[PDB]
Amino acid sequence: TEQEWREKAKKDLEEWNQRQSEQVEKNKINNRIADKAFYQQPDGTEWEKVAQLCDFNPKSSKQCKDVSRLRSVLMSLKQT
Amino acid sequence: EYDNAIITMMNHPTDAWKEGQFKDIITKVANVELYYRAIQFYLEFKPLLLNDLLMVLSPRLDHTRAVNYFSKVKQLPLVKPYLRSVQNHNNKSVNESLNNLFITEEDYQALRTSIDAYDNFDNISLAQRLEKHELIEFRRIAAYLFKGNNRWKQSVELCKKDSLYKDAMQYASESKDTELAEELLQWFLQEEKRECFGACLFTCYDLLRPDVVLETAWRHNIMDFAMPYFIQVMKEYLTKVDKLDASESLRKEEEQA
Repeated sequence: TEQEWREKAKKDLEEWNQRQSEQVEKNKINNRIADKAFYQQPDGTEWEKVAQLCDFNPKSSKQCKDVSRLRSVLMSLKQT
Repeated sequence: EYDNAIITMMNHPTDAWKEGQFKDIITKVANVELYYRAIQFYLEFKPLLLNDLLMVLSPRLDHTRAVNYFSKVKQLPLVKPYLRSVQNHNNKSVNESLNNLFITEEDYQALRTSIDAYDNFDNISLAQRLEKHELIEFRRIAAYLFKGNNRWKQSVELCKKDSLYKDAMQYASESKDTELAEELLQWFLQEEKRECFGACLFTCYDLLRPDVVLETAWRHNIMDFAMPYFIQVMKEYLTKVDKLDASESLRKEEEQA
């Protein structure tokens, strides 16, 4: 029965499309709340802000010019 | 009987057809379009039983027309396992198909890893899609492929557009090149995101000359996140003059001999 087989092919296609749309909606609302997180942010209290708004990254990638003082400012001034 | 087998399988869609029986005689079939007819007739009746033929039709396959017809039937998400099988080839068609799978998929992480492993495509259109793909991460990868395309100053410029929340700095880091960060960072100072401008300048500190820094510090009469950078200036300069005095001592002492 070619007709019923085509019907079942369309059925499988629709059953696949509905789960596709469902998963698109799911990841979409996931990205919505993730963007709300991307929208929940600003742009001692001065140190609280140098941490909050744009916090630097004290990594081991300081190979540029041997900048050490970042070691101190993190505890002397910045984020202190 | 092999030709007879494919006939008696395909000849009677009404009463005499069978999905599985075809997986054996394929070994001696010269042409490849016969397997295309097989998979097409399967899609016509039993699209769920394709995966088998996909597993078996792996070595001898003209994947070009395969993925073409899969796009025609638009069972690309159904032929997806075959796509996982053949994507290791880094071919234009398979790469673009997976990229569309990611676009409609709204996926970026696996999309990231894929466009890292495979590259047989352009950056322009991909940037177009990702920049408008609803996620700071999507447009972030749109920008990433700019250096992926080896054209900077537009990516970090896009960070300047929207991703300002330390992400502007996030790509100021990778910008890694001079004669931009001066004016970009000054414009950055125009708005009072300077709060962390010590980092905003350090993220590309390699080739900064502090003289303009002192100038602009004077221009706004601004010292915060510069007083630290001032300590930087003098301490690097401290070390510099120190090693200089050292080397000089060495030279003048060795001059005697």
